[PDB]
Amino acid sequence: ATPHINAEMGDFADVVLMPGDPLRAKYIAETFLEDAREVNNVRGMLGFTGTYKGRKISVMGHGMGIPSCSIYTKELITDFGVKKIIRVGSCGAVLPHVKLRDVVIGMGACTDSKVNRIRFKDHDFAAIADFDMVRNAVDAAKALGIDARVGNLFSADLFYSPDGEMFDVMEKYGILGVEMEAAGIYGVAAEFGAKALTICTVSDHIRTHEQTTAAERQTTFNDMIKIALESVLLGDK
Amino acid sequence: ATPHINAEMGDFADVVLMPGDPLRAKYIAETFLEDAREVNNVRGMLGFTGTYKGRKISVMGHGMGIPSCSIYTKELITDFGVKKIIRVGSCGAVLPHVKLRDVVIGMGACTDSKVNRIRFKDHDFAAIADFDMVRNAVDAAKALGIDARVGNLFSADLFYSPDGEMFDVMEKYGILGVEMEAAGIYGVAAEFGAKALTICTVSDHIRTHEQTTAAERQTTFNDMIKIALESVLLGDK
Amino acid sequence: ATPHINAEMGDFADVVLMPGDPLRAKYIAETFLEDAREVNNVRGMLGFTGTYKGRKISVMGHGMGIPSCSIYTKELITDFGVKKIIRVGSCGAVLPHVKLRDVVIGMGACTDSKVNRIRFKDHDFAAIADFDMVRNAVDAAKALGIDARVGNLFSADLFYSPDGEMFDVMEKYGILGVEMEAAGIYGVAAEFGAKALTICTVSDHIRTHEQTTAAERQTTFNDMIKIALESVLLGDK
Amino acid sequence: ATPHINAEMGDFADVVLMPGDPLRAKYIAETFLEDAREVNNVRGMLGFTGTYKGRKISVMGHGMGIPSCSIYTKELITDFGVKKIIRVGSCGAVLPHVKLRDVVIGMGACTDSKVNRIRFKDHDFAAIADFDMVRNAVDAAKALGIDARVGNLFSADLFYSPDGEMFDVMEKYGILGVEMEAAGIYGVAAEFGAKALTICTVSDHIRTHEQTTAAERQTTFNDMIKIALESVLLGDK
Amino acid sequence: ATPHINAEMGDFADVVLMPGDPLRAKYIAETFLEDAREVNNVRGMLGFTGTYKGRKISVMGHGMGIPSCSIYTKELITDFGVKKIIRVGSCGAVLPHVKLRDVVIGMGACTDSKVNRIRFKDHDFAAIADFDMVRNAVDAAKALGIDARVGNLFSADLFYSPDGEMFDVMEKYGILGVEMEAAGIYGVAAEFGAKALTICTVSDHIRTHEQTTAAERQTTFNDMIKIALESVLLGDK
Amino acid sequence: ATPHINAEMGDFADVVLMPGDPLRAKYIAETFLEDAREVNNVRGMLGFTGTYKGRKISVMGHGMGIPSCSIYTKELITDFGVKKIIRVGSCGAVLPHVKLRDVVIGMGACTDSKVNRIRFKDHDFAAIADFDMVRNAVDAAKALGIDARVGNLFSADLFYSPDGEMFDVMEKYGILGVEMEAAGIYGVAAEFGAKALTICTVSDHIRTHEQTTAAERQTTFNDMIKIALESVLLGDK
Repeated sequence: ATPHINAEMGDFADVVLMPGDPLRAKYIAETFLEDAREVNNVRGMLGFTGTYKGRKISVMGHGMGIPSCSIYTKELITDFGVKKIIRVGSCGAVLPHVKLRDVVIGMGACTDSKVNRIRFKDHDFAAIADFDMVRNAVDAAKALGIDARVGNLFSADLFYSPDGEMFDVMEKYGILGVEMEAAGIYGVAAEFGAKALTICTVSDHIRTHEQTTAAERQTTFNDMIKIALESVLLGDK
Repeated sequence: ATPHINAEMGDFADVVLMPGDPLRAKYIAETFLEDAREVNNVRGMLGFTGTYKGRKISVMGHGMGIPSCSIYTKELITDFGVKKIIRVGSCGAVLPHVKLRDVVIGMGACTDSKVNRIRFKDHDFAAIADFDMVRNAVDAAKALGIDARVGNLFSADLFYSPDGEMFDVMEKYGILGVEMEAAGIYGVAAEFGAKALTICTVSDHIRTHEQTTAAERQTTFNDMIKIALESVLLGDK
Repeated sequence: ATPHINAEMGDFADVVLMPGDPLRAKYIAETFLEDAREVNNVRGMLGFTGTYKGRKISVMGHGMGIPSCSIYTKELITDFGVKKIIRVGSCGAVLPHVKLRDVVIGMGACTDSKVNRIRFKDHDFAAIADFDMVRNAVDAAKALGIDARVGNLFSADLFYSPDGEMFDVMEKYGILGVEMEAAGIYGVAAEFGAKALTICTVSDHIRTHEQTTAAERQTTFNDMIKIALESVLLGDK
Repeated sequence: ATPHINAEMGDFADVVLMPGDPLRAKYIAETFLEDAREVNNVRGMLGFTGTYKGRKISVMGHGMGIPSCSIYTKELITDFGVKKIIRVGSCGAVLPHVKLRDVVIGMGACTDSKVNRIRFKDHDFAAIADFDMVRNAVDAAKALGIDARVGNLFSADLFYSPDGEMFDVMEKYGILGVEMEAAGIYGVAAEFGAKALTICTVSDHIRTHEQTTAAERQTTFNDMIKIALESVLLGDK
Repeated sequence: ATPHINAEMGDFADVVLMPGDPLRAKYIAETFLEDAREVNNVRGMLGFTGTYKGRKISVMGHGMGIPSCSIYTKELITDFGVKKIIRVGSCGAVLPHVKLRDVVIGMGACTDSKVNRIRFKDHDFAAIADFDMVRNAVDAAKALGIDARVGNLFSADLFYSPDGEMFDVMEKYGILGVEMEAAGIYGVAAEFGAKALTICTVSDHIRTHEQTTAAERQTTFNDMIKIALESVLLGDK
Repeated sequence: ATPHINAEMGDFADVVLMPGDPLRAKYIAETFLEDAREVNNVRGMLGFTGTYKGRKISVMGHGMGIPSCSIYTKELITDFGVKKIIRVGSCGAVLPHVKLRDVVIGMGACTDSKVNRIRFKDHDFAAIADFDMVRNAVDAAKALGIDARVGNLFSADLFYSPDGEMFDVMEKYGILGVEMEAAGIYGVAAEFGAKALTICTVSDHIRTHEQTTAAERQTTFNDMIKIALESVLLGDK
């Protein structure tokens, strides 16, 4: 066991899907995985392990923010033999052409966190996903008839930022989605020699706003999970 | 409602106790509060409101890390009229004389987060608690026969820090406990004009280690909550 | 003797009150201390030792700015056995409700100095007073019928700032007074294992021109000194 | 003409390959392009335009370092209608398993330059390549039977670093090659709304002395150029 | 009058020599100036105006540290018509071949203060003296047969630095003397539109800790003053 | 030979003049030097050695930007016995009273590069020229009846800066010319133990954008070269 995961080596698959919302883990397990078994409950961060088309997959929420997801992803990698982490979540958009419910794949993640500067002697660490994982997700999306955008996310420490002007800067430099985890997950992946990818669906436009329905949201969430799961199978080849 | 709290103005008391572990909220409500009612369930962050010796109190977990607790504390203050937040949690000790199960009260909180530099034009914001809340907790502890230490916490972004030498620096400068939230809560309190306090019990010594029992841990957790609750009553005068 | 203090161990009390102006230290000794003798005059930085209600007390100027006061406080602590420093100064106010002549107690001090980043591995050190000293000062003020606000000071390196915009930021985050020393003294206290407190009277407002009389201002200054001295007597018990 | 390029719109193709050495751009044009004409010689920074398998292509040196290449890439993009830049260079390796002659594709580039912090409000901009360009290069390499590693470069400001310790850090975080330009070019591409990719061949190792033959090294260099050129043809489709 | 100087336009010469110690300003006035009158004593910061060889000259202490001297130099420049400031101070040496009592002229000044970053948008401002003044001092020293080195000073915020290793870096980069003011005075001169020079005498050795006689101190102190005063006369021609 | 210069000890004079443009080095060799021989052409970075009035002199381009010139100056110093580097460059003016074709001498150089912070433990290193060299250039200019201003340059990493407002700050602080090298050359001179000076001719105005004739360019270019060359002769005496 580790400080935040009451489990033993072997309880997790070598691939873990991670939503921020812990309630989604059980949903994913019941909706997409066969023969799922409970493998963690510490702090209510429920974790499950089962199979998707015969392939062992685990799912466990990561909580909000870089510090939270950094804890879970580190423990998974160092103590549970996890090789790949796929964060599946939502993001806010700043680009006019990026629309609600679009699927965005973070090949890179900008951040205003200090965690990577702490790792990288106060220089600029480019927080990046594993390239094959990115391409697997793009290909899996295309096979499902979904076109996904690939580029930079911005991983914010403050959901409520006092710096209103930063959204304009994000937009100028082509940021596709704003969330709060990717750069931290990518940093941990590099630190401990594993691979990661963050996929998000656009839940908000920080410009236009203009909302959606619960059924549309569930459909889109399901699409994202299908993409993530099918992408793993392509990665296995 | 707010993005992370499905409730309305009035559903929360003007004082909120916040553990990191969401499972503790329900425990606190059932163990210490009368007539408790459920007021939030979004993302499983259960929130309750009831009374302690007639005084309205709410309890809701804040999740791990500065970004997570910054979201909840902000929403509580700006949308739910919350005036005081008391984080109640655990910390790791670096000072030899600070012992397992000691109660520590963070009058200040150091941090390696960038969130306060972002707020404060890249200068040093001293992240501090409300003084009366600190003194109320000290006095409430003394009335319960518990001596509490008052000083600086260190609010870490990385539970698993690559900088081993930082613990020595923390120790040199008198840091009483290491946790992951106080500086962020204090920053939000200052940003939105409210008051906050972080109280922690020492769960680990990052030096000696040397563990405890489950019964001892529960007793100590109960002591901390009693301190927090009684401290509120002193604050009311 | 030390490089900036021509005195020997025993010449100072274990508590030293410190105004910025050495002429003001002579004022304090003459006005409040019995049997006061000058114990330093190097660089004109007058220091005195005498008694207050039978208690040995010293008072000595610290000069203007963090680097100046850091020299004197360090030397007192490491070479003259000084355990407590109480800065007694003036500050400017930025908050509408903070008025000329208010007494402000710096439980914390923000700063644009780099000195604490230098001490603390480029992270945020919360420069704090000693809690018991703060409480003693609050209680002494109450006994004298004086209101005292407890919160953050801002210790500035530049009395004449190019960044007028920083005053709006201090106001936003609730800074009670602007001065030039507290964060430096609190950093020295932490570094060398002593205790400190800064008390100021508001001598100026950013907006402004409320003004008072010389007699009233000098009365309030004296009240600050009485609070400081009486706080020592409470600590002793 | 621009301040550093004496040419007119149309003189360049919409894709430009860029080695650091202008003598190497002449080499590439002579070796791989048909009907190549020199289109720039300002400051000796030779640029050429010709065809590869009937496709219009340009090649031009970028000089050494982020500031030099930032000038040329900006001017090409804003004044010569250039849509894609492919840097073709050499890099040093720090990872044991990365060998002399390996082909490295910089999906991201780390850096100790301040240029992106200047662009991005002092936060972390993940300097990334264009994903489709990365995929085109990976696919072209595969068609040529060449292995290509995709990951982070480190773009250094100082070829002769005082900080020997930074190489251990790059190695720890998995950097595939050290060069001097990629992060700068990726920053320009993002700023001015174009697309870029850096491909390097490993010319040196930190440890070391594996060595090869001139013929083999030059063969691998040519393979990098073929990968670059063929990647364009794949993008066109 | 200004907030720290009780005097009026005309009371100061257009050139002011400034040691850190007000008592030294007094010594300089008594020893070198004719018809010297005291023009300030606010905060004990003695200032005098007299003549040297018929030339009107002032001398006034500036206290210790960048924040202190920044106050006095600013006020002199903006409110007393002062055109040139010549700091005449002491410094500690780090270079083995720099000896006690050596005269050093700071054409530039390094610093660990944040003040110039605050002025210069967090970039590197090279804090430099006025060239004509440097040259005047060099020539005067030559006419007096006094040796003088020209180069970089380092202006420290912490006389008692916790970073002993930085002295190795100063030594590496050829720093001639460590003092606490020059870089701030140079930044004020630039901000407020005047001219400045810092001359120091090596009063201690940071490595050897070695010693001097009372007689030696102020005959060399005298050499520094003579250089400063004669340099003004050259500048006048 | 070194990695960027194919030559041997003795091929270069102990003084090297360096423009950014290799073609200008060629022009200088042909115009000012007798018996000039080409000693390098690696990367097209032409270098020549000849005599000026019997004095052995070299001239070689250093390319654009701090990283480029840092490579060449280092190699010359460590492997070719070069004692003095004189940059002879162009710059853009920000001050209204600085005119096209004005000659500026950088006694200091500000910068937005991180290179000196990397050298100087993230403090402010004042990047300064050798004083004797500055004085030699001033005197030579006077003997030639050529006006020359002495002061700060600013060495930019981005010729195309996204921060237009910084030019207001440079203007405020009296920056004489904006170029891209001086601060890096000065940092190399200090690191590797040689001497350096940057002289520039104002080739454009950053505000007016105004214009010059071909004839005007290189007669003033010529004035700069004459100053540099004659300054060496003075230094030799």
